[PDB]
Amino acid sequence: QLVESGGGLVQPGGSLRLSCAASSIMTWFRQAPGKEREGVAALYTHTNTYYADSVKGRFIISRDKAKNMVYLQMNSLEPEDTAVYYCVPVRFALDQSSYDYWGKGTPVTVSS
Amino acid sequence: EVQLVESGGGLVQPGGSLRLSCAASGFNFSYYSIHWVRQAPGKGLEWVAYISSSSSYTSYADSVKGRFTISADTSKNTAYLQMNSLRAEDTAVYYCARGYQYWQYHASWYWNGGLDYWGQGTLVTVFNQIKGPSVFPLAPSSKGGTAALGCLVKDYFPEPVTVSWNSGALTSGVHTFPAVLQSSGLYSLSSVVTVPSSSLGTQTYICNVNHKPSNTKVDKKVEPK
Amino acid sequence: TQSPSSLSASVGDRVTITCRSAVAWYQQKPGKAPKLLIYSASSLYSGVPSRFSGSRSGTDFTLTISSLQPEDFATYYCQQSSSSLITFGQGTKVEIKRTVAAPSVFIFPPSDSQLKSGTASVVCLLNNFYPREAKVQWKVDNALQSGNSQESVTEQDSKDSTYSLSSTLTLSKADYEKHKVYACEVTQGTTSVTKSFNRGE
Repeated sequence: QLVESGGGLVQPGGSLRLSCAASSIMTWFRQAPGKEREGVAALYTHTNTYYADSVKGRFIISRDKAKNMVYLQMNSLEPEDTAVYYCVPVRFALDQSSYDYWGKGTPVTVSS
Repeated sequence: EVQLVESGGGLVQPGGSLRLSCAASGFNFSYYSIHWVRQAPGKGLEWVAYISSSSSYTSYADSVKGRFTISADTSKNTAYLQMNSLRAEDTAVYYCARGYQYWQYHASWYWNGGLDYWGQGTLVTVFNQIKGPSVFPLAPSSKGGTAALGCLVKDYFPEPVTVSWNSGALTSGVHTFPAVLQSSGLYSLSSVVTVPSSSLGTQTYICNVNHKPSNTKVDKKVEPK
Repeated sequence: TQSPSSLSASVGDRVTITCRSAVAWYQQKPGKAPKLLIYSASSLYSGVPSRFSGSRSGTDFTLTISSLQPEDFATYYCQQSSSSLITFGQGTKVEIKRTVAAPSVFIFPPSDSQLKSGTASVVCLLNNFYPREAKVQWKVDNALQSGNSQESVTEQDSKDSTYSLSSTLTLSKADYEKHKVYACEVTQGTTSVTKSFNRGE
């Protein structure tokens, strides 16, 4: 079981911090209307961060083992970032088809 | 590269049952909900029901709650609407649309994903009784300038009737009115056309009324009285 | 729930529709499936051009078309969620503004054909007028009528942008043969036009 919080309304250029609460493997995906669930950021626990091209060093994915949490620090947000956000070759590691369980997702609207 | 294709539906008696299909291609099916949205002829859109992966995830509007049933088979990426107890207000065009899997849970003051992809639609009509129309002429009012002539299409049920003039050859200046429901429970409409008064003695004007529910075609020659 | 029902605008005009959960907006053209335009109150859906926007003026949701184009005349629906339910708004049709045009009025007596089966339909036609708003009134030997007429109106003509309207007075054959003068009256604004016939002429 993974639960996400943090979603809200942001303006272009604002910031947002998404959380994830757990109960083996950590990644963030997003899905906007008319588009397919796109990977955003991965964290390999057993060492490492990987990111999609569409997040030009705007996003940071930290972790907290003690609290069993993973975060996504979203900076300099753009309308194109509006989506619901959801909680292995290092080449096929930002790919939907690679993860057992997802969270229900937390919506993010970036709108002027 | 995403499609919904609709099928099934059409003509049924009230107290009949019918099953609509929405087969979907080009996306991971289980990550989404499928909705049914219907539109009565010349009326607004009406959300009807939705289903997700888990079949507990369903809901229906108050107008269809007990009469309809929504199901889905993730083997082939299709979803169904079984319709029973088919009253009048069920005659409509029926769309299927795609939304987010957890739309209910995501619904908030700042968020609503709406429904992105839609099928082509399918017509569903319930014919309780069937009557064919009578057709009467609206005869040219003058004999010059412009003259108006038409056909009164009367006392038929249920909708609809199509009207051509000269079997599609005359289209310019034609006005076919939406049917009105008379107090008698029978529909009625008029179709008119304007033409140059001087063509009344040299050109023939026939109106072609078609009423599929009763398989009746009436052709009516409108002459000056 | 609610939105301004009907709207006339010109190519170039700025247009704003109101709606009574964040709202999504859909566009529908006659005989076609609806398209999603705006979701989450203000987010432009894929491929939707930039002259479209959404906003929340106070507690009501708005859709704006900053500079109306020919392909934008259509019906617009807002859509909400409440519990596990989804509802669409009444809808708002955006129509083509055009110059005012007086209806040419035609009155049609019942055909001998219809009469000799004991029904009398008198048909008044208003053709090629603008705007849509009109008041029709049936007169039978100078007495105004009520409860015995119906009206219907075309969508905007695809050529001239006008409307037409039919009104039908339904009388028994007997009530018809009892009377002589038949007139419908069309009021638009300050102008009121009556057309009539004398039965049997």
